Amino acid sequence: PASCHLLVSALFSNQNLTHLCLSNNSLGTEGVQQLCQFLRNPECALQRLILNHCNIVDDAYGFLAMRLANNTKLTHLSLTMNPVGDGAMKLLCEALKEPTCYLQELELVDCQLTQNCCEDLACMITTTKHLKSLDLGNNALGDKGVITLCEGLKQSSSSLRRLGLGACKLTSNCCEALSLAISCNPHLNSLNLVKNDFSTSGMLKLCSAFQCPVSNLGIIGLWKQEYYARVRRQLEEVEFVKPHVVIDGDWYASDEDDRNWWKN
Amino acid sequence: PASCHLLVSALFSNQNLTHLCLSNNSLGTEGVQQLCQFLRNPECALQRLILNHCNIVDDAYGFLAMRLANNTKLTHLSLTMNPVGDGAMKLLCEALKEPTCYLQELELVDCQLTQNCCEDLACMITTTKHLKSLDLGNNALGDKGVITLCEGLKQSSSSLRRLGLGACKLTSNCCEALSLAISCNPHLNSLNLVKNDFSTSGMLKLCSAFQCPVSNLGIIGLWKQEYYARVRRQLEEVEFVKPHVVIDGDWYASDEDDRNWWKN
Amino acid sequence: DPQPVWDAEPQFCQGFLIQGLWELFMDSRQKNADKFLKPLSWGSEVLESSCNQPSTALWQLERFTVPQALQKVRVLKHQELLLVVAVSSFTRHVFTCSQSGIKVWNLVNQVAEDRDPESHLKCSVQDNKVYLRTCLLSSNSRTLFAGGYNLPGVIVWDLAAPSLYEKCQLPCEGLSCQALANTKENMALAGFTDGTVRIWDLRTQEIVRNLKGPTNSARNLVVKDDNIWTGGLDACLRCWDLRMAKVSLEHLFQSQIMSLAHSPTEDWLLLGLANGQHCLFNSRKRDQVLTVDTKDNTILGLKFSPNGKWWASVGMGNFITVHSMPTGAKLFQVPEVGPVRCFDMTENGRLIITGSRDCASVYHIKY
Repeated sequence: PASCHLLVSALFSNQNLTHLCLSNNSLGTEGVQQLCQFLRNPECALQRLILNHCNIVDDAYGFLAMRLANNTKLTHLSLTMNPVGDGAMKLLCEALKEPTCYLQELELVDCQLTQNCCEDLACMITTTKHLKSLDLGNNALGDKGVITLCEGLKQSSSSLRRLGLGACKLTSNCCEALSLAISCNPHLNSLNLVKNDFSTSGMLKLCSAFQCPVSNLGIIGLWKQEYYARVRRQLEEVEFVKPHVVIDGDWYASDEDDRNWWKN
Repeated sequence: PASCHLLVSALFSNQNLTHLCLSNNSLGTEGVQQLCQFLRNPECALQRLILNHCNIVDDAYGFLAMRLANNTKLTHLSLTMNPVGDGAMKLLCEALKEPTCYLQELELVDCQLTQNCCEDLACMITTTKHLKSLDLGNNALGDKGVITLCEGLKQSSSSLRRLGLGACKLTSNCCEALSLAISCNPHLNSLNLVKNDFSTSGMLKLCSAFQCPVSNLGIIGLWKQEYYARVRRQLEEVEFVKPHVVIDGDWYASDEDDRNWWKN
Repeated sequence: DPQPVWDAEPQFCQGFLIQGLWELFMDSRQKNADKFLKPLSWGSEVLESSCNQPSTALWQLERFTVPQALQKVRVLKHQELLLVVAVSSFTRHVFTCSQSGIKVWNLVNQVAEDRDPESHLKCSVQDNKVYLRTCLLSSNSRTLFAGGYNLPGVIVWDLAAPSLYEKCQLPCEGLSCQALANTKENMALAGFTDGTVRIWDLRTQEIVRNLKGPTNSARNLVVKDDNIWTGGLDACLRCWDLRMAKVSLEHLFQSQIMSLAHSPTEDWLLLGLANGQHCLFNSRKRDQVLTVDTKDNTILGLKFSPNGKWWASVGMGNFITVHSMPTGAKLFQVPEVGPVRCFDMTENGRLIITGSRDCASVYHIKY
């Protein structure tokens, strides 16, 4: 934290650094405050900022939300294995709801989440106009949470493209709402559903939703070995109907934009 | 808290209330969020808001801080005997440092505060151009924290008029720092120093500070029965040189503007 | 409504070319894109590329890896229902155990369907009626164990010698080998129907210790250098240390116990009950047992990962389920048509073998 504070203070005067990555290193509250102060300084020109597995305090979430309320030239942000409460989630989605947001991508995989904040998530999705990619991971949204999310999605005001759900403890009930939302979602492009229990009838419903001409879902991440013969035949029929649909287990392999510049 | 959400939701269409007061009522986090959401829209036209004993904790401070950062036509805010943190105070100072803020007076009487937040307060006082009255009560600023404040006070760039330090754990050692600040501070007009212990020698320095022609201070909150006979003669000498000065123990009796309308 | 569809599995390029050449000859004598699975390279690895991850791991935590999906590569054919399988990753020799006969196969050769084994071993030739139920392998791959119901003893085969031969009969005439066990020590362990456990030394072939309990309590047995665990129909749970030679803990359940498991890197004990409840217990603090997973179907087999992160279950309901240790939640699913009796795992963590019906199947793990 002292080293991080010194590094940020030194970087305060810099203006030619666009991409910055800091992961797995403990960061103090004062470090986050100094980083936000640097971001508020003009001529920063820092597009992508990546932070994972670095503990972030509740007050730092306030600073981040205040920056996000009036933010430019800051497109991609990542937060993973970070303790984020439901109230912090509400604060973040309220900050995103403001029209002066240019954040294209937001990643929140292992942040502990519950079903209560899902209504505010649906509201912010409906209101937001610039969010393109949204990802969720091991956080357990819950059946009611996914139902509310799909109710917000089916209205289809949002122009988001990529949605990611994995090990969210899904059931067969939300599949009807998901199919209904997809059936009127020409904008949606990519989708993932892995490590979630899906019954046979849910698979038929989802395949039928895929086959509808309105849906334009191209990238889909599922494991074909888990399902029965009829589901495999239906997916083959989907591939026959649309020549540009590909189903592969490794969903993260596909990159529409440079996301693993730091990983390489 | 359920009842409070109904009023602000109903008031969302109101264009009448300029003064609103609440006290000694349990208030939930969601009520503050909607209340902050209430002021988010235009045509709120609400000037003063008082919430003394309402329990405001954690993200609700962040909700207010985000709103206050880009806010206007909200001049008076009061919080008293409601718990705030030193970090939460740091968050508020950053919002107040923004040029887009017209909040005139701010009161935190029994809110818990320490020496660490004093340095951030000192930076805020110099840069702020719209804050006039700052009130600090039972919070223990300490000797070191106060000395930090006088450095910003000494620089005299601030235009604040009324400052209140009652039961702020002042001592004899810090008497030197205050005397220097009062020596060069033409803008300061009203001051409060009650329930604080000062050295007989230090008060001899403080009394000499009042007699300085540079000082333009008119209202002093002090109890003449507390101090030494020689000091009393010096105190009487202050009134002799400057006939316009008033020394009275009851500091809250004087009202430049309406502050006890709810108490009336 | 499973409606399952079956297709040739490997679709190997060599097989495709051979099939193509075969058709041309038939066409000549008659007058009178494509997807192929990667072969098992040398019988050791598949040589695939790993899958991407959302974020990088910690510098200290590189070794921890978890699987995603299972893919089958080969099918092993035996006309009779198989009961147990063995991996022997060091020698690339898979052993298949059935009620009547045992066969040995090698994974070097590439073929879709394997019908000809490298070695065929039957215990029914020696005696009039031989029913086999249990089998076991040693880590050093120097011994092979096979127990039977009416077979008077247990036969040991050694793979170090150039030829396979029987070491010792080690008779148990009145006792049927319901349970067979072995340890790092040379010492042999076995359980039988009548609640009796008799113990022999391989070097000298003598009975050294006998244990007695209520009937049906020897259905399960867990071996450790300082821990012997025993339970059955009674559901009493007993942990024994040979050193001070006394039962350490007694535990009671509402139903019978069938499946037990242990973790190498740090002790955890897994319990499988008749009503389908998975109970986890730690053998260090020794305080309390807890259950986190429930399955409607009865669970018959269980196994743990060498890394110490995931465990896969095989049960009556024709399902394969794999979980994780932090929460017990399942992470991927692969069902099969037949009731899966057995299960297996590899020390390297690259292959996996499971068998339900008369024939056996070999799967490949992806990381």
